[PDB]
Amino acid sequence: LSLLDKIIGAVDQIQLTQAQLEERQAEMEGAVQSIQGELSKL
Amino acid sequence: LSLLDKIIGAVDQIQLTQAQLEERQAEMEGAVQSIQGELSKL
Amino acid sequence: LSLLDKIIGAVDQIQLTQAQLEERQAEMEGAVQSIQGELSKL
Amino acid sequence: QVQLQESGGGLVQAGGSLRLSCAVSGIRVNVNAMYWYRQAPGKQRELVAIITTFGSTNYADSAKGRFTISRDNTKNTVYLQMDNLKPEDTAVYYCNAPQFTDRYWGQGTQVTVSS
Amino acid sequence: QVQLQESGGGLVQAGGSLRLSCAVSGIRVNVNAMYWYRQAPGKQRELVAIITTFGSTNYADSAKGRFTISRDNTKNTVYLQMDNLKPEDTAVYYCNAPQFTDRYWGQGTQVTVSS
Amino acid sequence: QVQLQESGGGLVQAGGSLRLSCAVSGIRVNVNAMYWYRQAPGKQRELVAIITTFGSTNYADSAKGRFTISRDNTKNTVYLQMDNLKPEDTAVYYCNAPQFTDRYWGQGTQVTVSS
Repeated sequence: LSLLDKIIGAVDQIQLTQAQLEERQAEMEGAVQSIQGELSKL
Repeated sequence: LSLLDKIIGAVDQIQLTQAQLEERQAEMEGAVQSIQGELSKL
Repeated sequence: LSLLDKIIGAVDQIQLTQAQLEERQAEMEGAVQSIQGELSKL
Repeated sequence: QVQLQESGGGLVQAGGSLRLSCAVSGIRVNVNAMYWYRQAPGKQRELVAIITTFGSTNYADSAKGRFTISRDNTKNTVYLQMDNLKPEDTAVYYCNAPQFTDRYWGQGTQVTVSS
Repeated sequence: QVQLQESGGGLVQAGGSLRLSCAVSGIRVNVNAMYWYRQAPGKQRELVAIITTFGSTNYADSAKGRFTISRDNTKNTVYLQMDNLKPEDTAVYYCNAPQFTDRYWGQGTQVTVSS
Repeated sequence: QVQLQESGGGLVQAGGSLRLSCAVSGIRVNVNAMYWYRQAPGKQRELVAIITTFGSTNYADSAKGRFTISRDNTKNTVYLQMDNLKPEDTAVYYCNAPQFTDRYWGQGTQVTVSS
């Protein structure tokens, strides 16, 4: 197991995690926008 | 195009994305704090 | 200071930052869920 | 600039298959992780599938084993194979790289699935 | 699949020490950053400690210098040494890799600290 | 520890230019991505500019082509050139690395732009 194999697997872990963190952010942005609409409606 | 060029470009993509995800988090933290203030005010 | 030392230190910075961004997300998810409960309660 | 040219959408029957393509210019798909997204009318953009620089893949739960993301490095093109399509998959589908989602979106490709 | 087998918890007196272990299969701990989490009853999962691929560490503020994360590459095992334990540390402790926290959790190891 | 020593701020007329400096110790700027932030009175900290390990740059929309981040590897120093300054740019400016923004901030450098 080379340094390059370790670097590659770290990069892969990071990219997978970034996609999951973005999806979580989008879910929460929808929830917050729904709350803002509830508190802002006439 | 070497393995190192690929690794470098992946790292660059990741760092740019991390800065954008942080900015999105700060915007949303301000929005949530504004909602909390609206629901917490006397 | 080699290209590999730079790559390693970038990866390390990125992984530390990802753990911090996740913790911030969890704190905010708790705050948003508390707001949702306040606005949803009977 | 980065160019994103999505194609391969259309009108398909439920249970049918599509293969979407995104022809990319200005970045190498064998260097960058690439994402497919979809957006149904009036709904938020949903991440659908990702392929990493070194070829690992992940899918949204809505894909549930039906979708396969791949790429051709020579054509610098990203593909999304979609099997057993359902009416709920009707949306405009977009390909992007994560560092540009704040910056530019292509026209997308319309996918309409009818029963 | 990835297997996560946590052990080393138990009942400990305040001021005591524990060393938790997570035996990992399906990924290499010397390739992947690895995290320890804890979850107290009815509370949200809290990140406790992280060790990166190249061995840098970070801790939650609640650890405040008491915890040390480490690994054995040959045993493919991640450890969390916990000194000067407090009743507030009572929780189930879990080890994971960040790319799988949306996907799978092991059974955890119960840590109970009594005065 | 990491040391961050910001300088180069001051009082400048609208349409004027500044070049901020941050002298860094304890990490290498040619190894770490480095960020410039600003904070106006009573407002949230805003990310202004980033430079990656391998020299790619990005700017907040408020920069809109006016700002240029750069570094000197020998001096281990990060720079922010700011042209066509506006009163709305009045703030304290801070340099940091992303892994330390939860941990430490320098004193910053005050930038005041008057018409």
